[PDB]
Amino acid sequence: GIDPFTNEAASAAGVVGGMVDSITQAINQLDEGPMGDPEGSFVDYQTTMVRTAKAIAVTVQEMVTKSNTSPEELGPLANQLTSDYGRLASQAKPAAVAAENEEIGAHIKHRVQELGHGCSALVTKAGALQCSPSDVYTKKELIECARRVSEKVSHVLAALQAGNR
Repeated sequence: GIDPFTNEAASAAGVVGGMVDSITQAINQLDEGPMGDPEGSFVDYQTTMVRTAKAIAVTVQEMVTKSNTSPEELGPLANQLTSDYGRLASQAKPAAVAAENEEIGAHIKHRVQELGHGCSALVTKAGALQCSPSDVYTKKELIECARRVSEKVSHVLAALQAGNR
């Protein structure tokens, strides 16, 4: 029928949990290798990935900011960082395989790994921060995590231009 979604209490955890495992999964899936069968040239996937990277960058830069004012806004942003990263982790495989050089594809995949470790840490910190928005240490760790993510975005972006345009 109309199909309503009664999201009462939580699916499993009210804070950021569960999808953090997805980020770790995204790390492992890339460690495996590229997907293959690119629909376009490396430049097409390049331009796609750099856009999504800038997209996660604005999220992480928002999270570092919002943690000071709005600790409950960290959850939806952690969700956004998680989702956009999930898309990047999907786009990274066709990008790596579209490269005419293993060192280039390996350069891309490893940078998304950089993001994976940071993204994972940021979202799990946001979860723990929402559990106790008052805890300065958890918030500080999140700020650290956010910085690490934003830093790695630059490394990801720079990895792309070294490939086939």
